[PDB]
Amino acid sequence: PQITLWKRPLVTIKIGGQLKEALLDTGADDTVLEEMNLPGRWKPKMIGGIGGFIKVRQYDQILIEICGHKAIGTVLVGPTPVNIIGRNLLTQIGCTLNF
Amino acid sequence: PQITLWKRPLVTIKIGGQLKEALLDTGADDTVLEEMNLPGRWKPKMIGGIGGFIKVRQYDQILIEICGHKAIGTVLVGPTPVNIIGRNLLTQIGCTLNF
Ligand SMILES: CCC(CC)CN(C[C@@H](O)[C@H](Cc1cc(F)cc(F)c1)NC(=O)O[C@H]1CO[C@H]2OCC[C@H]21)S(=O)(=O)c1ccc([C@H](C)O)cc1
Repeated sequence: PQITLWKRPLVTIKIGGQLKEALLDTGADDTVLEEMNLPGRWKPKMIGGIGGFIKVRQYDQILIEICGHKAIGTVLVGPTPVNIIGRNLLTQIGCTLNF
Repeated sequence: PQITLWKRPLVTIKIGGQLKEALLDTGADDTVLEEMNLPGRWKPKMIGGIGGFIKVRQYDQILIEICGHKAIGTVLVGPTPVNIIGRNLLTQIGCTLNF
């Protein structure tokens, strides 16, 4: 689908057997999700934004269905205000910007 | 133009007679730029993202030529790590997400 930007580009995702809403964020290099249990091992990581830095758990090879499009990649879980789908996953579903 | 997301969607912008590179950020509702000298009056405002909040200077009806497309709107000026073109201006140049 084509999405206009007059409202927040939120989409439904299926991850870890849970349904959530996430923001397709072209300004984010990485996918960051609010707290959950992504099954398997992780490695501590620190990520930064406009306001400073937050501590997240880095989970690799996580399956995520973004509006029915399947993708596996690194997913960081931590105190983000909002779920954000980053460019690591957006490339996999073939998402593009169009003026 | 159509832009794939395998790299950061960086574009050149012209603002206040200054040439800069900015990030097409669908996750940003408003435009926020690193410190610069933008002519006119301003009003303090606080905006938040990952890691917390920053205090920015709000400017209204500012002209910006983004990748050859002109747009007028509010631009927030403050300690952002990266220049970001938000949805307030992305809609004027006709930007859409397509996957
Ligand atoms: C969840 C945050 C999101 C929603 C709550 C809001 N943000 C948008 C998002 O696109 C940022 C862009 C970004 C890119 C960057 F290189 C440096 C930055 F500081 C910010 N990306 C981000 O934080 O990404 C994280 C994960 O990926 C990594 O790479 C990059 C940083 C790391 S915002 O910029 O705070 C923002 C902008 C405008 C407004 C106006 C006033 O409405 C409000 C808030």
